Amino acid sequence: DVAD
Amino acid sequence: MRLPTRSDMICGYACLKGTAAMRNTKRGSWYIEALAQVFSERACDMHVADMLVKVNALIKDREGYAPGTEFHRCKEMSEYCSTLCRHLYLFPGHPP
Amino acid sequence: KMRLPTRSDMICGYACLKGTAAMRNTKRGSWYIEALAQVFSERACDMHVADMLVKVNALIKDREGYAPGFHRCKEMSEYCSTLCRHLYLFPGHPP
Amino acid sequence: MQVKPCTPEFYQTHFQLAYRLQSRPRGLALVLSNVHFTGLEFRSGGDVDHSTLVTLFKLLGYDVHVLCDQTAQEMQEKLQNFAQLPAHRVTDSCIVALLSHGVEGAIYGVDGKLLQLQEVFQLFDNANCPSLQNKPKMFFIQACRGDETDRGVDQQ
Amino acid sequence: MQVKPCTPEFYQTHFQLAYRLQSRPRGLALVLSNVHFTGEKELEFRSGGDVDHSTLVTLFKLLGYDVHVLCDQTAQEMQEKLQNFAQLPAHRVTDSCIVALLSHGVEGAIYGVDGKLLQLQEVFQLFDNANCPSLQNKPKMFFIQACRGDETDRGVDQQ
Repeated sequence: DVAD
Repeated sequence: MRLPTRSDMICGYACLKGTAAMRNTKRGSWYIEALAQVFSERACDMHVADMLVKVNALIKDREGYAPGTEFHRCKEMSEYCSTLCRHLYLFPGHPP
Repeated sequence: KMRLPTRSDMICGYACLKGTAAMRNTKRGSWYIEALAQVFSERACDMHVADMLVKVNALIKDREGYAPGFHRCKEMSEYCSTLCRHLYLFPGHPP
Repeated sequence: MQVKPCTPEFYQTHFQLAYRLQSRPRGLALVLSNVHFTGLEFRSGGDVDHSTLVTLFKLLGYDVHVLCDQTAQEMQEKLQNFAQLPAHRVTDSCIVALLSHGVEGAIYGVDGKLLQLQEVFQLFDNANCPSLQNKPKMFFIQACRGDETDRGVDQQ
Repeated sequence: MQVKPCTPEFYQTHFQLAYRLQSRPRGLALVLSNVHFTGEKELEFRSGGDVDHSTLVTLFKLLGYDVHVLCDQTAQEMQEKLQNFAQLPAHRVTDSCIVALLSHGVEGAIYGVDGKLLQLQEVFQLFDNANCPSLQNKPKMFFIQACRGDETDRGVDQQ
């Protein structure tokens, strides 16, 4: 999971 | 006959003001994944605002998996804002 | 165990839209409060809160200013939700 | 004003897919009205709005708290006091109505100072208000979000 | 994927209280995805954006929309091409509209591939009752997959  | 400048819109946001929206590098974004899951299953019998509540429920329960990074066990909360003035049903596949 | 986001399970009704003015009758009060009271008192028995705010939106969209010399001006309400279930108020239950 | 009660049948067929909402009182409700300013005009009709909501929330089964003509600092402090009340653990929901002048994302105190709405919501969030975790929290905000009047457009 | 169909009985018991939504197509839909960014402001390649894009294109087609697609657009291109989309005469004979925007963003704005921002208020305005008469009183859906800041939410334990 990573940030937009 | 007169209208306000803006009405009859519903806008779904992946996250809240100030916060990050989360995306899995393999499965795509949490919000779009939830949105497609809910709309595909429930557009037949649920209006759009109510489906976005189901999306919210899925998002609230999700948790980040990214050990060793800033995002491990992180959370997200989606929201929607609405100027709709009645139920929005998509009536998929009707009339046959 | 399941953990929570920092903020969730809220619903917020706004009398007007971003960058706009909300309307108040100098006698009858705000259009938005009048509408909220009318819908919630009539429909809390069988309609959830987000759906009631949709009915409030329909009422507000159709009203116009009466003030010759603001005359015919308009307003639009909106609501934002992080609710994760239907919100029924179940008024007067059990009896 | 009268609130039509729900039927026992409606409850039985809807409670499983809804927030739990059967506590008596249903929740605490706060109605905060600012009507007199200086620093912004007198809010004529604000008295009617206030009484209407106090009546409404009482009929919906809420224990209503009222505040009138508070400064931005007082609003912050008293909202926080309200959010920290012990009654929230044993009630099923919460209502906060804020009625004043405002701008985008903020509401005026009677001193013409602003309280940011983000600060208000934060008081009731899962971190700061654990007693209301997983419980529905309603906010009704009667304030302008800019000065521009909507002229309206012709329907076609 | 599969979109389960509405029953005729369901339509009969709900059409009176809902927006009119029976046109073929149901509406036009626009899916705009930015994944590869090349401005002075470094923005990370959006791995998995490809999956989001194809999921929505499929979803909206299956829901009966005529799906328009845009990929990797600058801020200026996004405003121009959204305005062009809002202005299409085809909206006059449809019942609804869908716009999905997928990109990096900040509170109230989304990035183009050039690292410049388009304000979301300007986007909604293109479809409003003033600027888009063809969609007056018709339901307009927007889905915005973008960050609204860089605060990560560490979450809170259940009390």
